[PDB]
Amino acid sequence: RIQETQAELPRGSIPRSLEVILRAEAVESAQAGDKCDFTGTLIVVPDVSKLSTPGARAETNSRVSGVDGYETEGIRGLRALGVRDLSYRLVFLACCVAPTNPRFGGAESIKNQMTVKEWEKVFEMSQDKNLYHNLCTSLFPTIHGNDEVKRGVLLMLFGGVPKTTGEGTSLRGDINVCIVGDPSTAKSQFLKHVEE
Amino acid sequence: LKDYALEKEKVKKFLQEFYQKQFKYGNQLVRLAHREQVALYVDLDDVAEDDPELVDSICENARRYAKLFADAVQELLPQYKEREVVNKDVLDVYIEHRLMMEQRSRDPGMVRSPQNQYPAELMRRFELYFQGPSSNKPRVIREVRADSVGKLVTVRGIVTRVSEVKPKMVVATYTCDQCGAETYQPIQSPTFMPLIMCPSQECQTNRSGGRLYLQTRGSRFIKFQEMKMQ
Ligand SMILES: Nc1ncnc2c1ncn2[C@@H]1O[C@H](COP(=O)(O)OP(=O)(O)O)[C@@H](O)[C@H]1O
Ligand SMILES: [Mg+2]
Ligand SMILES: [Zn+2]
Repeated sequence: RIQETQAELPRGSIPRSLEVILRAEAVESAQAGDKCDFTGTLIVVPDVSKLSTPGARAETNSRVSGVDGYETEGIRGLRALGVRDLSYRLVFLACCVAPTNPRFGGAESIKNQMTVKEWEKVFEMSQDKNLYHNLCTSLFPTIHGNDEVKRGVLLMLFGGVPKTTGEGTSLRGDINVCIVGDPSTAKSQFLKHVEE
Repeated sequence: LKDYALEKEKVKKFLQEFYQKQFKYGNQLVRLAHREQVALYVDLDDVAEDDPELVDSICENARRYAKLFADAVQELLPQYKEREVVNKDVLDVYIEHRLMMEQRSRDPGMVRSPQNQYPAELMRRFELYFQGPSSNKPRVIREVRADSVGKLVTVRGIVTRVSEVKPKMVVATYTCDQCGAETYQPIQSPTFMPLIMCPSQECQTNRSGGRLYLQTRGSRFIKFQEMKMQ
């Protein structure tokens, strides 16, 4: 099941959602929460008993009638003529699936996936000094001051190393941050920056 | 167990002969014929002013006499009709066209089956109801019980709920895909099954299907509301 991207909403509109069928080999590629482009047919899958009002119904064009005592009326009549409602529903038939904003054109496996240009880019990034304040600025060009929050949130994004004991105690690795302050101090703004 | 034809002539007598001298029901019949009035209200006090035992029969057997009064007034409309109706409503145009074509192809001597006829309520365009007799005592909703079924009770209470006016089928109309003859299915039950095959003489003779389709356009509806009184 997929739904309209947040960019494409009309005014006052619920995000529509439609069901997308994934046939063989394009099957586990999609996952919940992703932002995926799909390509394929728009098909129609038959529906039945979708409406309480009678609608379009098929039936054979043979001109049969009903003899006395077996007259083609009511339930017998509908079964004899083979009447059946034709109610459909759009169901996209995804022939292929890609990320809508792909990360790469494709640590050692991801490194192999890196193209040469991005690999040297991240290499000189790592080799860079002052990357600390540079990342602060890049994450939060809008913000002024609040350097402690900049630093904490950046470290939060990188995260720690989860570990676990021999007994089985799951040592936390994530690092939760809290911003508390007087009103209109860019708290929700920091959260929105991390979101976007 | 009374001769309903005899009682029909008696209700005709009452409708024609009642006065108060202005001929209340005569004037209402003229208004009916002109289609300036869509419902007629009979007054059982006025009935009992001449024939109290008739009122007794009505109250002990109401719906039968609703039908008989309706039929009698239907039969009596042309007697009082003066000038052609202006054909206000599409329903009125339909009844005029159907009367035209049946009179066209009538073959007046010829005899036809009972079902090759217009359903008796399809051509009315007038309702008939009763205003209960003052002699009857207004009942109470606990007291009205099985021995009042089919009887003209008079009751009082507060209306606690009412739905909005919905259209209710009274005679479904259908059209064949072959013989070009309308078909009619009266309605008595709260629900119904719609027909499939055509009983028209031409369709049966040619032994074609004639799988008639339901028309919301050539059918009759009446405004339908339901309220919960207490
Ligand atoms: N130090 C700051 N630098 C940049 N903008 C700021 C700063 N402090 C407040 N603002 C402005 O205040 C606005 C609202 O801040 P916000 O964090 O939403 O308040 P709250 O924390 O009550 O949600 C932001 O849109 C932002 O532009
Ligand atoms: Mg806020
Ligand atoms: Zn027919």
